[PDB]
Amino acid sequence: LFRGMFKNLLKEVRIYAQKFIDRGKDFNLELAIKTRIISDGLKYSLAT
Amino acid sequence: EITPDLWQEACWIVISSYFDEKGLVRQQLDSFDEFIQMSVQRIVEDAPPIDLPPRYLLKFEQIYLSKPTHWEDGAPSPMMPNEARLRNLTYSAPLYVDITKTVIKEGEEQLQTQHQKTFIGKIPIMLRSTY
Amino acid sequence: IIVSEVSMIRDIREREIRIYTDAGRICRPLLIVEKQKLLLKKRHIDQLKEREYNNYSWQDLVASGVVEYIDTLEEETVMLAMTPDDLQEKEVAYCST
Amino acid sequence: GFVGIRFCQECNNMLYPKEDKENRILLYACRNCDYQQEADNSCIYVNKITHEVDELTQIIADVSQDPTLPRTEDHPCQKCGHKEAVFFQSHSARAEDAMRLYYVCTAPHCGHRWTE
Ligand SMILES: [Zn+2]
Ligand SMILES: [Zn+2]
Repeated sequence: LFRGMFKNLLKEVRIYAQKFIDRGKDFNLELAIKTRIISDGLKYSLAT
Repeated sequence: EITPDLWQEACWIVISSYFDEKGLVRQQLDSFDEFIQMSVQRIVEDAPPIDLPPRYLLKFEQIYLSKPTHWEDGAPSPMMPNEARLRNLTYSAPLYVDITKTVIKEGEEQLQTQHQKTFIGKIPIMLRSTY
Repeated sequence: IIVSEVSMIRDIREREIRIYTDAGRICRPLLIVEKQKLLLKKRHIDQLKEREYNNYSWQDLVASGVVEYIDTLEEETVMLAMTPDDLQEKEVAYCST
Repeated sequence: GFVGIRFCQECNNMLYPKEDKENRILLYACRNCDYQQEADNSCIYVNKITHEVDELTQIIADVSQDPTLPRTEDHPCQKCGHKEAVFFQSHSARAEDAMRLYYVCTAPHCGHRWTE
């Protein structure tokens, strides 16, 4: 599960940066990473 | 010297030593510790860099994992398993990874604006583990 | 050089030595028996019976070379024995190996 | 008798058979190369319906040094005349109907095998 969630996080940051650079501005990785992937994903898998 | 016919007793001392050194659930703890020791680092390292007009590398490495905490309107404090059990909390600890952001554009100018201990998420921790 | 979990399987009929180190290989510990006699001698039993007072533990036995973890895939190529004394003294030649 | 594959000399491939209509003889050609060679075995294909295979040709000397294989002394070797020896069944699938043993001598440098 960790591999898949990490890939999801990578895809999220990819699209985030893409959207930001399209305007020519620099993106902030702080907002690019979403915490609701790893923690939420693990909670869901172990609970359901 | 060999142990003839006085061996029923000597047979159970070795069993007692084994069950003392390694618990009943030792396999679970070992598996989880090995995960937290190597698997996470392996997964975060083997993932390829990311690139995207001017582009950038944005490479990851050097994870860190701290002890469980509640308020990582409250200050950080170590959450005990009974506390989490009694308050319906997720007994987990934060996970950090050191990230090196490098963007290169025309004019031969890039900067390794790395960020230390960028919080990623929370990983649940098994009771009576190495962490 | 080789941790205790690794397992070496010797395939006699077809010359193949297959060694496995990945995780999950369910295994268990057994005593070693060189010719017809165990390596677990009174010395080991004594040192172990005084455990919990000095420091002696299972790891000492594993290091000394008296016990050994065999995994199921290796268990198929070992002439196991049930109890030391009973199955080794001297009788009709069953396996004696 | 059997037939074993013979590969080409230049292209090193499977050589098919060919009946020389002119000289009325048997030749082996190459699909790709034009290599020819006069055959000598005068056979092409043989089928063994009974599949009479000698298990001794499959047994190997190394089986002797097996810790999970029975040992007897009542069947000493022939060449070396040693006493210890091992025995086992065909251990081969498709065993038609037989538990005839195959004794193998237990000693280095002998590797002798026989059946009784
Ligand atoms: Zn040819
Ligand atoms: Zn012989």
